[PDB]
Amino acid sequence: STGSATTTPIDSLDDAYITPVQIGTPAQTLNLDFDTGSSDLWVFSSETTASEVDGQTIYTPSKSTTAKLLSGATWSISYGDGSSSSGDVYTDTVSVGGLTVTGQAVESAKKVSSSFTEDSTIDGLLGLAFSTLNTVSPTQQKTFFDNAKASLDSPVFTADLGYHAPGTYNFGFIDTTAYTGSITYTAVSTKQGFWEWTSTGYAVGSGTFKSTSIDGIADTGTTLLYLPATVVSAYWAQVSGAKSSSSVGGYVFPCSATLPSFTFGVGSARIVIPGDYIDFGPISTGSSSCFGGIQSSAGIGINIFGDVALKAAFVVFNGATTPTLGFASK
Repeated sequence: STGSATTTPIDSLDDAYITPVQIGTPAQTLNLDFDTGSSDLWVFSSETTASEVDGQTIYTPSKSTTAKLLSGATWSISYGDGSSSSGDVYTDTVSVGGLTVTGQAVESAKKVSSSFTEDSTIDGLLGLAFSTLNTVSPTQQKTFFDNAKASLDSPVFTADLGYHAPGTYNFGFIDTTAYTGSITYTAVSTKQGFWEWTSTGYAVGSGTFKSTSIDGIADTGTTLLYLPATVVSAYWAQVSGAKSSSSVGGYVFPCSATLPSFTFGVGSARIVIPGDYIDFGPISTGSSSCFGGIQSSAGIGINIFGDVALKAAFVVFNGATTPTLGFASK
């Protein structure tokens, strides 16, 4: 089997991407944030504290003939940005882009933090990291991908995120029309439960490539590119007037600037992030200070190849017995 679904930016900045997902019988379609940095499929629901729902579409298990309470199971998750959610668990039929999994754990939120409430466009998350990170207790649950894997034509999914435009998540096949040149594959460590890999270096604009190992995670659920302070300082030093602002929470730059590109290495291959992808616009409405899309990972504890990086590539998440990651230009 295979699946193919379009993923759409939630706003004009590509802050996140939503993908329609069918849950239950008859189908209830919710728009979920596919997150390769976590491993829980959770939804706003009829059980979510009413004051914490503001415009989201909810899953109502009592209206699904295939929903079953997973008795005694609870979940609770905290994300890198400080947001969180928790609740109980149902199993139900879940379909993405025509690919159906029966018996998928659907984690129903009883509580969500303010950032979730305030984002009316995101109805929940669909985790695509390794199932070892799944938070369901006392019986850990599998991700949608892990449940689907055996049925897939090939044990892979691909992320093809757009810049200010829709893109695609495919399951079970590699669309050879969706990228240019060849795909370069690189080793993955699953030791921390992430799609963790080592970039071979970077360049700023038209500058020389610096060969240096940068361990990080491919994370579709993180907006920006978070890299070591040395690398980030080298990038922003090429933008007149750019500075790190403790008050704002990272590097800012004059909105009148033209940003240089940023290149990262994948083996001997190179992925180029155009400068425009690094512009996250005014820090507040009407400001002439703009927020940068490359930020320091210092104090996160891990480097994160988030959407800024991933949307410059066609990315293969190869879930074979020995997982790997592939990157192609597009």
